[PDB]
Amino acid sequence: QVQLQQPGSELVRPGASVKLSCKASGYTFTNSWMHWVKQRPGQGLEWIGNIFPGNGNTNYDENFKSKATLTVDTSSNTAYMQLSSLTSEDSAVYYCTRGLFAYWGQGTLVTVSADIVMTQSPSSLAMSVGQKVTMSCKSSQSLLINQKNYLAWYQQKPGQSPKLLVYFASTRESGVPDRFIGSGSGTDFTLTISSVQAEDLADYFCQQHFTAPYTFGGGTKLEIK
Amino acid sequence: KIEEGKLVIWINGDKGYNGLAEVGKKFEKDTGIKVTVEHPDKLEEKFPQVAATGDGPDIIFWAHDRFGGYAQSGLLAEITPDKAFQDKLYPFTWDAVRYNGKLIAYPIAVEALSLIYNKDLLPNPPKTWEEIPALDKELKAKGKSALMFNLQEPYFTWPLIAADGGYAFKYENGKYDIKDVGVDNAGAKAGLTFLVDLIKNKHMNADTDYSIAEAAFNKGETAMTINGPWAWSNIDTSKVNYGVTVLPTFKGQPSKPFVGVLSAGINAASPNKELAKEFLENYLLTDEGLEAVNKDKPLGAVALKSYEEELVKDPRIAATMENAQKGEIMPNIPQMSAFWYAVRTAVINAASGRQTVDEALKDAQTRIT
Ligand SMILES: OC[C@H]1O[C@H](O[C@H]2[C@H](O)[C@@H](O)[C@@H](O)O[C@@H]2CO)[C@H](O)[C@@H](O)[C@@H]1O
Ligand SMILES: [Cl-]
Repeated sequence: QVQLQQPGSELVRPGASVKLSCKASGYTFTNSWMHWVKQRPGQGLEWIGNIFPGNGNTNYDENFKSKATLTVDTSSNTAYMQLSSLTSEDSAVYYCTRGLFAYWGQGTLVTVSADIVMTQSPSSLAMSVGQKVTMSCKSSQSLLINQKNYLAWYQQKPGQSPKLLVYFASTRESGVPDRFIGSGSGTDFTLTISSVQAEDLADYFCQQHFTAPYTFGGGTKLEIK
Repeated sequence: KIEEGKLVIWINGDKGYNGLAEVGKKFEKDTGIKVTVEHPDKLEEKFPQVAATGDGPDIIFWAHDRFGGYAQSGLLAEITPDKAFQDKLYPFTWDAVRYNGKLIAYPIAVEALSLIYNKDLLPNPPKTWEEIPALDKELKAKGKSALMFNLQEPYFTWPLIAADGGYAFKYENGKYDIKDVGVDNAGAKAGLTFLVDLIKNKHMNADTDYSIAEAAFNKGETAMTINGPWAWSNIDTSKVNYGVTVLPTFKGQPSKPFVGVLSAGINAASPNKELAKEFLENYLLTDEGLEAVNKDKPLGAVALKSYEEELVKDPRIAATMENAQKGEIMPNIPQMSAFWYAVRTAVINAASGRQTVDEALKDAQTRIT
């Protein structure tokens, strides 16, 4: 029922600006934080910033202060990201994501033509169907408050947005097959696929939700024979 | 003073706060809003103090009775459910959370004591209080005892005290007449005298509290206890084949437990009133939200219709409802606190002998009036 409609693409040139739109339906738009995430080919995912639509409070990552500005239209249930002074390096897919990076829009590709460290391993892996797959994610600081590990796991099939598999380290998200099992605590976390299937070809990211910049891991590029 | 942008929830330590926190983690994942569920001791008493300086939690869970004194002090916000939301909850449960015509809380579950018995020790539970002395004498000749329940909280002894005609505030012409208190009439004396006599005759021990009784029943040392549905969870994990049934009669009359509706209030000084509504309405009062709490410690019969309709096929829920139906819904008037602290001292003093039954109940009646 929840949907985040983003335009497919924008074509822009250096020094110009573009305003990206995210249309939210199926939930109470005023009560959920909205994040924006950039994904550039050859770079992982980095958080840009977030807007709380209910009062307009914002927080910006350093690389997007003076580069991004976030706004809301209460009445249309639409979030906006303004990118200033465009350059070649701003070419990326741009995501809006709701809550603790729980639901992601499908992302807008813009083409400009004419503190916490998360170590994920292995960076790529090739397994056969039926085998057990183990992906680890190690955090430079504890992500525990106590109970409650601020850590999630995502699956990104090629050309699609990331899709939350497990949140708070061990809680499988609604709809996820039971073959996906998250475990761990503090700094060492694991995502286990008890018996992989072919559909499971995807890129698997961990992300900490403790504090900004809500940093993602480098991913595990998982392929199935 | 209350911090903006997060939900702090207080709920009592005998309810399923772990399951409630699982509802709060679904809420946090979805909204980014941090939810911390806590269970401080004496929370019914800490809330009016701290919330008066405007402090305390954003949401307080308790039985509806203490909530009128909260609203009278202006410590609870008026909740604002639309008509679509109210129709999913039983209309009588909204009544328990109305004060001066205003809804002041979200009703969660309807609670009544029942008689819980070990079918290994006692396959046929006694239908009367009067047969309980003999039953204890037989069981003690086997190293067991008949009955152990919490005597430090008047909630647990009230069903017996009211069976023969004790009452709190007489309900006449649609109000609770607060000069007419029935804690010191012949019914109240008879019921509390029976309880004192059981202790005097060595059938119960006056010091027994909630932990003591709960352990005795769950380790199979006593045949019977009196408790709410939140206690079923620990009996289930612990090997005892138990049943849940009507409370025994006294002098032919049904035991009359005070019925409590567990309710969620919103702090008047909270800046997160709109978020608390979102959590309570769209997360907690769900089939899934209530199940999450119910799996931790059972709620009893729940205020939400859709979920209650599969909870009523449970024999234990029927017994809860029959015991609730034979008792009285608690009033929420502010004088309820004075009433409870007066009856509490009366029951502890009479039980131990510190006071006679007659002046313990006479002192209870001056303090309420
Ligand atoms: O014993 C006095 C006490 O009775 C009620 O409290 C109950 C409560 O309703 C139950 O949910 C459970 O927690 O047991 C309590 C007693 O230990 C009243 O609601 C409360 O105000 C009153 O002080
Ligand atoms: Cl998919």
